[PDB]
Amino acid sequence: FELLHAPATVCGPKKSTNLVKNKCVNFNFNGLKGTGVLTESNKKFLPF
Amino acid sequence: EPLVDLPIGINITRFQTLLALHRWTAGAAAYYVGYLQ
Repeated sequence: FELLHAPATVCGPKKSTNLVKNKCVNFNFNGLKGTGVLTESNKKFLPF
Repeated sequence: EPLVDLPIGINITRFQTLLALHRWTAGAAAYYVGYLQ
């Protein structure tokens, strides 16, 4: 395998921990990094 | 809306449309081609 960075078709397993809500947490969602409290959302996201 | 994103990773400079010849014989079709800038 080639480790030179390029579009990576094959990737090792990512590791998702359990999700907590209503508590201040550092959070990561597919590379999106933030600090905050997560709560249920009324806003209607589009599927994509 | 986005349909797919494909990691093809190849260069493209031309494209060709594909028409299905039904039961050669095919009905009239109308299609439109514009170029993004």
